[PDB]
Amino acid sequence: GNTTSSVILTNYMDTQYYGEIGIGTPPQTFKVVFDTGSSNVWVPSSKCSRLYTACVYHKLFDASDSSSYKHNGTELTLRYSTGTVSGFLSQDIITVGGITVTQMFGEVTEMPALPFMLAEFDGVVGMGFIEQAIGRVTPIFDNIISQGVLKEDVFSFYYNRDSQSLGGQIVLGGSDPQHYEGNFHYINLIKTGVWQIQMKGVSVGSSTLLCEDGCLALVDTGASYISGSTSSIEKLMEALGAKKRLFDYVVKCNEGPTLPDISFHLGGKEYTLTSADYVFQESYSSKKLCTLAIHAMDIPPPTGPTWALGATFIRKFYTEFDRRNNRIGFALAR
Ligand SMILES: CC(C)CNC(=O)[C@@H](C[C@H](O)[C@@H]1COCc2cccc(c2)[C@@H](c2ccccc2)NC(=O)c2cc(cc(N(C)S(C)(=O)=O)c2)C(=O)N1)C(C)C
Ligand code: NA
Ligand code: NA
Repeated sequence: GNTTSSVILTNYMDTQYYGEIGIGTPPQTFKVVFDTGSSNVWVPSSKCSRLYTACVYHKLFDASDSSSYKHNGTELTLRYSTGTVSGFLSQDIITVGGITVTQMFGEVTEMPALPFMLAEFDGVVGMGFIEQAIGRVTPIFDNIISQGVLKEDVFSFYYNRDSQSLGGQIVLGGSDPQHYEGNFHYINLIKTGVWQIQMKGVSVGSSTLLCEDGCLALVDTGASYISGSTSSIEKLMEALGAKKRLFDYVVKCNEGPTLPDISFHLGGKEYTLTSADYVFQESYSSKKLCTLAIHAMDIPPPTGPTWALGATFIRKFYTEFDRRNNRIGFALAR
């Protein structure tokens, strides 16, 4: 086709980038994260027990209010690396950036307080491949391609720096040159089915201290930060003189601006983050601790061990996900 469509995103505190979808007739509106690390769409259900406080605090889909709803009812559990939801499958009409698609999605009835009480958004729209879809449900992007309206079988992400201001943007069917400069450089996927590419090395300061034999990088728009395996991150954090707290790593705030660059060697280009890119520079006090936008995440094989490049990375590098050519392109965001 000749359609390019955009989804405007809200940036909450540089950690949560989400947009709006409409489900049902008349539309029921949901805030959702668009997640290349997964392939299922789900929103909280009206059938969720209110003993789940996340369900008291989020928007709930009510099938009883939708004339276009089609019952299915198959049970669905979605295990993410950092949390789990469970519910049942349903079909309805979904509008996303002006495109309307008939979609099977999860109505979530079990929604843990962590992390969901902490989330500004209600649900998740997976932008991965069918290979990673739980219950073999056709992912939304596949459904949209089937309409033959998009100019290209690609989608792109722009995540802005926090703040009038656009929080971010997804382009379905292309890229937006207003939000990048220079040229795209592409890396082939290791294989169709996962948004994951080969990484040649990771250097901290100048020295490929890390990933010396090569490693994997999963480009994850549904993750706020950059992560590596526990052992890689242990090495990385030693180099930074960072202290491991419970869920994150910290540095004295005054030391923040002087931490070294971290570079990611992807397909022949070096992608360099400076300390301003990966430190949440709250104050510059030596009496305060500043959190790093780098975590440990251990993904079991076949997918892992893998690094994940989340919002920290994408904020600096506009990212295009090309399904036609099974590749990811990066360009310098603006
Ligand atoms: C069946 C499989 C195909 C499922 N796929 C997966 O599990 C993939 C992870 C998903 O992208 C998942 C989506 O959450 C989507 C989602 C749902 C709810 C909340 C959030 C993200 C949000 C969050 C957490 C806490 C408070 C506020 C927001 N989380 C985050 O920012 C967040 C989310 C994740 C990881 C981190 N890191 C550890 S990180 C950034 O260092 O790499 C941070 C994650 O598992 N993100 C991995 C394979 C990479
Ligand atoms: Na708490
Ligand atoms: Na927490």
